[PDB]
Amino acid sequence: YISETNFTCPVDSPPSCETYVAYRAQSPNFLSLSNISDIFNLSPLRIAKASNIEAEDKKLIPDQLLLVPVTCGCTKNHSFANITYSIKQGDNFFILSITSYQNLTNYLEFKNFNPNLSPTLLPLDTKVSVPLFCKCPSKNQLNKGIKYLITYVWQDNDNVTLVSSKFGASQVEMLAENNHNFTASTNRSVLIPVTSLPKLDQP
Ligand SMILES: *[C@@H]1O[C@H](CO)[C@@H](O[C@@H]2O[C@H](CO)[C@@H](O[C@@H]3O[C@H](CO)[C@@H](O)[C@H](O[C@H]4O[C@H](CO)[C@@H](O)[C@H](O)[C@@H]4O)[C@@H]3O)[C@H](O)[C@H]2NC(C)=O)[C@H](O)[C@H]1NC(C)=O
Ligand SMILES: *[C@@H]1O[C@H](CO)[C@@H](O[C@@H]2O[C@H](CO)[C@@H](O[C@@H]3O[C@H](CO)[C@@H](O)[C@H](O)[C@@H]3O)[C@H](O)[C@H]2NC(C)=O)[C@H](O)[C@H]1NC(C)=O
Ligand SMILES: *[C@@H]1O[C@H](CO)[C@@H](O[C@@H]2O[C@H](CO)[C@@H](O)[C@H](O)[C@H]2NC(C)=O)[C@H](O)[C@H]1NC(C)=O
Ligand SMILES: *[C@@H]1O[C@H](CO)[C@@H](O[C@@H]2O[C@H](CO)[C@@H](O)[C@H](O)[C@H]2NC(C)=O)[C@H](O)[C@H]1NC(C)=O
Ligand SMILES: *[C@@H]1O[C@H](CO)[C@@H](O)[C@H](O)[C@H]1NC(C)=O
Ligand SMILES: *[C@@H]1O[C@H](CO)[C@@H](O)[C@H](O)[C@H]1NC(C)=O
Repeated sequence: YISETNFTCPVDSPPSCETYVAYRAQSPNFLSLSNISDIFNLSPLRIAKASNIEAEDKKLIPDQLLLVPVTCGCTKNHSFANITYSIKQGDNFFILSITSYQNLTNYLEFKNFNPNLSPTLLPLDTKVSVPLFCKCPSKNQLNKGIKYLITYVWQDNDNVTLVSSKFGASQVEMLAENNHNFTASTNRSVLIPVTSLPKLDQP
């Protein structure tokens, strides 16, 4: 569980909020909003309206950035988004972590979220609980403009200026929530504190 960002719950705030998760359209199997919505249990309209997308049915581009609505809850001082998912042929907790859910979750947390189920083999159409990293804003963050801490998987050769510009987030606010140089969080989930849902650049 190497990730230089603490997803621990808030002491100041409520323990159950509504926030967003940053998803990237993926190469073979995740180029439509309907396909991405199938693993988050919601309509592709909500994803389109959150990602600031005009055409809901418009095919997506690899590494196109989306925003997925999510309900963040606190479980054992740690906060996750409990998401139900039906097992398909060839699925396992590990592969789901690094492909379908693109490193917005751990195999370890995925496993601990389903302690009585098996990670490697599991029958078809059996439902599992995918835990996605998220966090509710501290009351000190709620005092200022901050209303969402958006979960974002730090990509390779990303930087603070680039990320904060896409989301319209304050860098100092961003680094206060993470407190690291982002030198060891590649393909790991970090937090973008925004004041409002950003208008993304879309084709
Ligand atoms: C989530 O984060 C994980 C890191 O924890 C990240 O894992 C990476 O996945 C890719 C793809 O599965 C791995 O890339 C492979 O690297 C090996 C050597 O390390 C290569 O041999 C592979 O080469 C090719 O193999 C095929 C031919 O046999 C080709 O047809 C194919 O196109 C491959 O290019 C391949 O490059 C990478 O090693 C891991 N890295 C780690 C540290 O595990 C994963 O990509 C992240 N997921 C997302 C969605 O971002
Ligand atoms: C959304 O996701 C689904 C599944 O995750 C994707 O379905 C896949 O679609 C391709 C073609 O688009 C299928 O390939 C086909 O294989 C059959 C043989 O089974 C062949 O006869 C066809 O000519 C074609 O090559 C693939 O099987 C299918 N996968 C599954 C599991 O059904 C779909 O493409 C995704 N769509 C988007 C927009 O991302
Ligand atoms: C994640 O959510 C699922 C439901 O969406 C939880 O499972 C349910 O738990 C209640 C509590 O008694 C049961 O009545 C339901 O039958 C369960 N549904 C199932 C198992 O599909 C699950 O407990 C949640 N996980 C965590 C870690 O909070
Ligand atoms: C983060 O994930 C990316 C894949 O999205 C990894 O990039 C791949 O790395 C392997 C090994 O060098 C190459 O064979 C692939 O061609 C790379 N994919 C590209 C360039 O699109 C990257 O290595 C991962 N980084 C970490 C730290 O895990
Ligand atoms: C969590 O906060 C503490 C306080 O310094 C420290 O362990 C670290 O900065 C954070 N954790 C990680 C994995 O960065
Ligand atoms: C973004 O930051 C990385 C280092 O984290 C750097 O290598 C890259 O050149 C930067 N890109 C831009 C456009 O400044």
